[PDB]
Amino acid sequence: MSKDIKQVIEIAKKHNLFLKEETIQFNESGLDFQAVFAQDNNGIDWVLRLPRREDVMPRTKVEKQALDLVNKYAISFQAPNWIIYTEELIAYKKLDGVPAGTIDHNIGNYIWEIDINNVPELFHKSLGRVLAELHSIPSNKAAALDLVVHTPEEARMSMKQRMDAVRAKFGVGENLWNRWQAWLNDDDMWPKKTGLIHGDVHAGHTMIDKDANVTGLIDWTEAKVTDVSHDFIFNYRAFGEEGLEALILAYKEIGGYYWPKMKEHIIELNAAYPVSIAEFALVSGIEEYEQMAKEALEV
Ligand SMILES: CC[C@H]1OC(=O)[C@H](C)[C@@H](O[C@H]2C[C@@](C)(OC)[C@@H](O)[C@H](C)O2)[C@H](C)[C@@H](O[C@@H]2O[C@H](C)C[C@H](N(C)C)[C@H]2O)[C@](C)(O)C[C@@H](C)C(=O)[C@H](C)[C@@H](O)[C@]1(C)O
Ligand SMILES: [Ca+2]
Repeated sequence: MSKDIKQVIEIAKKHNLFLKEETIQFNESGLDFQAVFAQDNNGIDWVLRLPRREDVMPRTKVEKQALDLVNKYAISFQAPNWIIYTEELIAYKKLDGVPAGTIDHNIGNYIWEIDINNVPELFHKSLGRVLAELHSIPSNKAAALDLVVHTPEEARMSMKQRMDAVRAKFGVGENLWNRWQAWLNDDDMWPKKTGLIHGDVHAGHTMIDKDANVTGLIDWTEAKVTDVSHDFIFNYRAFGEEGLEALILAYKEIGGYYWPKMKEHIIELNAAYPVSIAEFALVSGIEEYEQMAKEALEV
């Protein structure tokens, strides 16, 4: 730990980031990297990723391309800007604010920084602005993007394929499968546009100020150009229909792509949540996710 602190200091030093030793904090980490918070010698807070795996550049290429787009175009919110980006260290200045909530992974619950029983309307207004700006970034103007890019029909066929693959692996309850298929087959419910999405929008990744304005988004690994609807699912799951409606309203009124069955579509996408849990179970090998998936698939 003194060894680990000493190592952090040394790695940062080699990238000309000079840290106050007493401020170094090691955070909950997965297998890709160790997450660290530290303050530099000018009093500025930083976020570091210490790599735990080889091939950092290929594995971070998509996330970095997404961040490059957001930093190039977006002004209504902050995103990580990897001023230090090498195989040995990724580091960026910490975004302002705090997460709206963080997941306690043992009860399976958010620890909220807002009042869940009286959600500030500015959360929805600000997130609506943020998402409308994000989703209208002209990703097509990049010369060489490696993000997944879907047309509207490609986004629908992607879901169709993902569902078939989960069914083949785990099975799916009959009623749930029929619901998914009815959704896939309802032409008019599907969006007729796609856009650049964050892909992991939830309270842990939405940085808020003291008034619950969303001022920043972190953790862009799931970014891609596809159905914008994924970025609305958190509002529904956390806040119910009221929170979903408030976000849709804010988004629509500031100019975001809106279609008549948008709410209905997002609710059907929410019903397809088990697809994501099943995929995560398969790729992570974490038994608890396999169990959660099988329960959610109604098998
Ligand atoms: C309401 C309260 C619940 O929160 C959600 O429903 C939100 C809104 C999910 O996002 C929703 C919405 C959405 C879009 O992600 C933001 C979607 O992809 C996922 C599947 O479900 C989250 C965050 C999911 O995480 C995401 O799961 C992905 C499989 C990978 C992703 N990430 C590491 C790449 C990761 O953040 C996931 C699975 O529910 C986390 C596990 C821990 C839970 O089961 C916990 C206990 C949740 O049930 C919850 C706290 O109770
Ligand atoms: Ca209330």
